[PDB]
Amino acid sequence: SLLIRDLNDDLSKLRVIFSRLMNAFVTIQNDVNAFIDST
Amino acid sequence: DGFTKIFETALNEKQITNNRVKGFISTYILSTEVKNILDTVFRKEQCVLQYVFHSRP
Amino acid sequence: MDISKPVGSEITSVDFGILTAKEIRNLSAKQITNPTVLDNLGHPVSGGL
Amino acid sequence: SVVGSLIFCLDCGDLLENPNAVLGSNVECSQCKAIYPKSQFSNLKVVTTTADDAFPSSLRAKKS
Amino acid sequence: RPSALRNALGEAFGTKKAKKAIADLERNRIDSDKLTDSAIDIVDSVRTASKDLPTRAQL
Amino acid sequence: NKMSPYELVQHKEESDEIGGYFIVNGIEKLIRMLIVQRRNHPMAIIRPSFANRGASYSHYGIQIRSVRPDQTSQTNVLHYLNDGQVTFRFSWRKNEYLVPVVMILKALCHTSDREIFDGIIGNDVKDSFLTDRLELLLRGFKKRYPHLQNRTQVLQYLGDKFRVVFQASPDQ
Ligand SMILES: [Zn+2]
Repeated sequence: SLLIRDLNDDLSKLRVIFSRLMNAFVTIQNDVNAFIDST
Repeated sequence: DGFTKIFETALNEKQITNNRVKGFISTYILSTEVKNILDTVFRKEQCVLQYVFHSRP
Repeated sequence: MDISKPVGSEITSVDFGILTAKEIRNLSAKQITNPTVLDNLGHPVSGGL
Repeated sequence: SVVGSLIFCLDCGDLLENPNAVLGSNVECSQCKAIYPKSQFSNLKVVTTTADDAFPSSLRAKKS
Repeated sequence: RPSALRNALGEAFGTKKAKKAIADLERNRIDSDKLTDSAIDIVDSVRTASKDLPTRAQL
Repeated sequence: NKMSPYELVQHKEESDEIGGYFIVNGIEKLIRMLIVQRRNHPMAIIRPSFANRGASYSHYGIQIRSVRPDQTSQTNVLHYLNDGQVTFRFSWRKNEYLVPVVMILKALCHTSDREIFDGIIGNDVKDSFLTDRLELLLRGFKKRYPHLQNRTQVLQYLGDKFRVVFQASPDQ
């Protein structure tokens, strides 16, 4: 969370930096699920 | 995909013969795209759903 | 369970629900956002896990 | 030379493919210019036999 | 050196050659300069107001 | 090695201390024995789990548990493709590597002639299960690359795949 929490600092207080959020959103997705269900 | 990021597939040319004609009237689908869609269809069409997710009056 | 302690009520039933952002206001006492749970030195960190 | 339903040769010592999937009257070895068939291919006569082994009955138990 | 990880597919296993049908369908497209991707970066990030929520302040 | 059993009594032992077990961290432990099938013997096995994997192979198969002369083995089964070809299977890290058979039949020494066929039985050609079944696997290889005739060239396919799967050198 706190890796992707602190990226809106790097777009709104104004490329590969956009891949810091999307290819980590697949792990933001993979955060909550393996907490509940790790199939 | 199985509980991780339902996403999008494209259309053939027979779909987009029905967007060019209605003018007078693969990607991801990320987790911040399905939030606006359920804003409507759970409060627009509440009246079918007020009891079908209920087992009581 | 002892006879010297009574109980003046019971339980009748069950009810379900699903987690909404409205019921996060009064459900707790403090946020949890800091990653690790306790550092060196032996103390559990406050505002911590 | 010929065995079964298929033709080998003498110069190249080996076979060629299906003579009708490639040009009839015009065949040679598959790897060397050693044209032994002179367009007199074969008489393709193979005869096989299912040996009546997995045909169960009450009237094949009598022959046993 | 790294672009021969697609060279692990030809004479391979049966029922796990279709397990990487997920990991090719699910992975991504071009990931930079999609000609729409350059402007939707100020769509997602502007939703949240979470510039700095560090562990810096107090403990 | 050759200590007299009287001398074992001087060495804080048993009169007939058997030997054949480890002590590691205080107590005694033993590497157990374990069951395996035949070194160097073609064993037919029949189970439909051998048709479970591919496009319904068969229940058929004969195998070898071939052994190195330092006794660390591998596995070389066959599999009966119901089409009329026949394919290998290897094993590796955790990774099975099947392959057709002629491309590493006709890879050892220079046999591109009747000696491919003449090995199958020579003085009994008259069997009719033979020629209608060996000339569909041999046609199951000329489908793949007809420009492939000597063992220089037959190996060359391995250099597309087997360069970085056995971790070779880039100068090789
Ligand atoms: Zn020839």
